[PDB]
Amino acid sequence: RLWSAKAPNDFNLKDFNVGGYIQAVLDRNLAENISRVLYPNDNFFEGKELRLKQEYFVVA
Amino acid sequence: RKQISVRGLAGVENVTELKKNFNRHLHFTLVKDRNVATPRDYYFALAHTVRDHLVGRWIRTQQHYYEKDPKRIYYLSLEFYMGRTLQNTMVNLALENACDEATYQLGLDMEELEEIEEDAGLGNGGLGRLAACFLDSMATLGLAAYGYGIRYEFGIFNQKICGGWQMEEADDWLRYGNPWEKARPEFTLPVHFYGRVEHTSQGAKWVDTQVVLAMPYDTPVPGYRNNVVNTMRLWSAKAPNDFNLKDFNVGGYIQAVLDRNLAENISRVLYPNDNFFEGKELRLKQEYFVVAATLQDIIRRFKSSKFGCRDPVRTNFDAFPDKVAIQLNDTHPSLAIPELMRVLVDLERLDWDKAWEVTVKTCAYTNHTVIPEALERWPVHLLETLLPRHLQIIYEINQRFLNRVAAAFPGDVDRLRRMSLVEEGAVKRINMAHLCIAGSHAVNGVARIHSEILKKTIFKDFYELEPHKFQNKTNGITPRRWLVLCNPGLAEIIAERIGEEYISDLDQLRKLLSYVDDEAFIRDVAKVKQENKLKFAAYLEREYKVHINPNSLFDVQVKRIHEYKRQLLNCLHVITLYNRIKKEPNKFVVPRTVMIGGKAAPGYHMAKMIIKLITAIGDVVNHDPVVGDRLRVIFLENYRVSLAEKVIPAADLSEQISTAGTEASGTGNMKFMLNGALTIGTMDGANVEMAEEAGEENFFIFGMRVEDVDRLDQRGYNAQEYYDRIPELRQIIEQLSSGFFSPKQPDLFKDIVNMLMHHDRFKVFADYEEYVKCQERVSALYKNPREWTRMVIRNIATSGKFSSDRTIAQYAREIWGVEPSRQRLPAP
Amino acid sequence: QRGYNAQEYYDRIPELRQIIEQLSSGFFSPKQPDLFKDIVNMLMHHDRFKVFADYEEYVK
Ligand SMILES: *Cc1c(COP(=O)(O)O)cnc(C)c1O
Repeated sequence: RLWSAKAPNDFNLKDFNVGGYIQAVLDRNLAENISRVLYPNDNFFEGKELRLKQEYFVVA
Repeated sequence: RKQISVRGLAGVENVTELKKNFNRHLHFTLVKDRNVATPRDYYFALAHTVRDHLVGRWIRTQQHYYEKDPKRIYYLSLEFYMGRTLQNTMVNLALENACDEATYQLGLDMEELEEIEEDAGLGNGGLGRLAACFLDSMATLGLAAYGYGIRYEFGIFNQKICGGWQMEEADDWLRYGNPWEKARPEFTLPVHFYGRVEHTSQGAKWVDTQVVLAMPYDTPVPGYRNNVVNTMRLWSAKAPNDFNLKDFNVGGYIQAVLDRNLAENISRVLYPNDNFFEGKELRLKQEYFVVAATLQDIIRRFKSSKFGCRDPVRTNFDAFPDKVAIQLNDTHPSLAIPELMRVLVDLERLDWDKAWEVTVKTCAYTNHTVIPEALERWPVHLLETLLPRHLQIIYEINQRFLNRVAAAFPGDVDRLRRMSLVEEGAVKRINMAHLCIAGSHAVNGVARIHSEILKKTIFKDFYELEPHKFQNKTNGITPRRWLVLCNPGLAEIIAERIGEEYISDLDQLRKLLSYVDDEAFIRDVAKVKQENKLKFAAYLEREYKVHINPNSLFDVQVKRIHEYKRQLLNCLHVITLYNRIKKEPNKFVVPRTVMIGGKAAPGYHMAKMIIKLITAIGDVVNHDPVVGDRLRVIFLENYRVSLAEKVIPAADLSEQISTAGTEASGTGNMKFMLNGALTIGTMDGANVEMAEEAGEENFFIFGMRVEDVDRLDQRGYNAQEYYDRIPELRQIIEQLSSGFFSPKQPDLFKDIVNMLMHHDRFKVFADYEEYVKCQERVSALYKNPREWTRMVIRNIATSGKFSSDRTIAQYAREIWGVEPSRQRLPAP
Repeated sequence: QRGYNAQEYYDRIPELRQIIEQLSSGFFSPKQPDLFKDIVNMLMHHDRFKVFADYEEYVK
């Protein structure tokens, strides 16, 4: 059983944050890309906040 | 190789094999079991066990259209209001009773499972309902048609009422997969946005564009027991997914996130017309997208259904009008006309005047406005950035068209500034309506008084310069969805007298006229209307709640909540009946259940103040102890195709009250008629033809007619001058603004009292006496059940002019130039 | 309290008749005649601020 990330697609009115603003065009994207790219260890270029986001994703 | 064959699969139409084919899918397709399954599971499972039977014939039809290479008719539209597919697919293929018996011996309930399907989140109202009606007749008339449109991931919002106020939830009707579609990745296509026009010596080119991928999704559409099942190719945008380096551009900024969200939400949302908030780049972005991934799939088809062979002129488009017809439902495909011209002149290379007769012979436009401002108009600056080659084209079309125009009316110059494609002025714009007519051969309106008012005012100077174009095809309804599956009890007795024949050509229903006086027929029509009403009382408590009294006159108005459709008139007479019942209590009122339904439109403030006026009226009248069941006002929630399949069969009177001369036709109109209800209406839209088929004497017409709407305008309507005559109007207005209907916010409905009183763009108050007059005539005759039912019999035996099979045959024959057959065609 | 009907003055005053006239006819704009149709329909029909009512006593 494998997990793929999906962002809540509520973005044009949920929580009533929007209309006014989409910084959140990025929640759906650095989220959709927690599962796009593999990121293999003992290397990589800099202990990226994306990998800590993939591993606690797989776990939760 | 030849043993790879459809021939073999599926055995007998046996509950027997159907129970068995239902167990495979539950386990092998769903990978579910008995113990872990949901009703949603068993629906998906049944909906795959219909589907095997469904797709085998779609294989066979389309391959039968390869070999017999017919002309193809592409019904092109931004909105397919498709509704629900399990029962209509079971009844268009004969399965209902085998599936019914199957699931029943399998321990389950079908009417139950059927209810777990959710309306294909894919259209918004009129324009699209019609598409999905035209789509089913287009099948059933043997026609070679294709529906082409945008697959909307989340349709057009949901209506939830809270606080009395409308609230809009999102519909992610794609949330558990939609069984009916077969996602087609293999046939994706680039649509090119933005870019530059560089003129090579051999031609011009549209260089340096943004590309968006147009992936196809394919849904079958079966006809009524004839075996053609046609295609509905629907498109979803997908940005190119190379996002870290590709173009040797990034490692720097990612702005690039935005194509994968501004291409991505080209198919993520309906933007429904004659409104919206601002003629955004996104809607022009979407018109071109459904159009461009389609003229492309069109031509591609054209070159390959045995067509290197049906040449005989360098695969020429000489035989393209022969073998293709493109119908432009409203000015929403407006660009397939110049996208046709870019694709023939540049990419192939036909000369600019041989690529033209091909275009203008290959297209037709269906019009649906009557008040002109409403017509489409994109600012040219927009068109320049976004579709630059196309604005190159619409301009030379304009240069030629205005020169044909003077090749005909010399000296007139002032006509040229009216028949151009450009509206100079405030900010320069390209009036898509002219483009459509110019680029076409046939220009049909959708009702006789409508197709005439086009002809004579709106599109007048075109009428003059070319008569042959302008057609009509009044609007129509399909008897299979709107009689055989929504009202099988009314369906049943019409067949119990005159056999099923009618289903397939609705003029046989005129035979029903003769049983007007067979006393048994009459008790049967009302046995049925009592049956349908008492399922609705029931749904109206079980799944949402009130205390509907079965025996009341079911007053229903299901409209888009706009100001010109008048539910305010309708609210004023309920506040009026509420006052008589409260002034003198012991008097006989025929009790009514008034049910208004329809979605508002976000950002329409007035439309939202009305939905609240109605629910507020609802807490007073439905709670006040004097009034009993004598009245209830019910606001109907999240009105949509399956709800209407529920309400319309239980309606006794339906409120067609739009200001005379505002509507091209009305299709709900026809559903209520075929379904046993008196109509109460202004003379307008499609009322006129339904009055002339049924006879005025059976229709509850009233109010201002076009003539005297015009005339009130010349003297100038002053709502206070009617308010001044009529006491009860003052009684009810003064309750609105006294805060009678909103106890804790007094000045609340002030929004509506002022608008009514001084700024009424639509003459609510004018038609107030006459409206409550016809209504008393309605209440009066419902007191006489052999005669209400005797009227209903006249009104419904008269439905034939209103099946979409008629409308479509006149399309098929007079425009799409093909004769619509109705031959069974074979299958395994 | 009386409902300002604008077309009313329209009909006494021959001048005013004659100047709403010229505007929408297309007098004051022959390349775009229709143009001040807006203003016409504002004045003859939806005028909140009562232009035609203060005309004559102003002209005068
Ligand atoms: C048929 C139908 C329409 C048509 O409404 P009109 O009264 O013709 O404008 C729209 N919505 C639903 C749900 C329908 O069933």
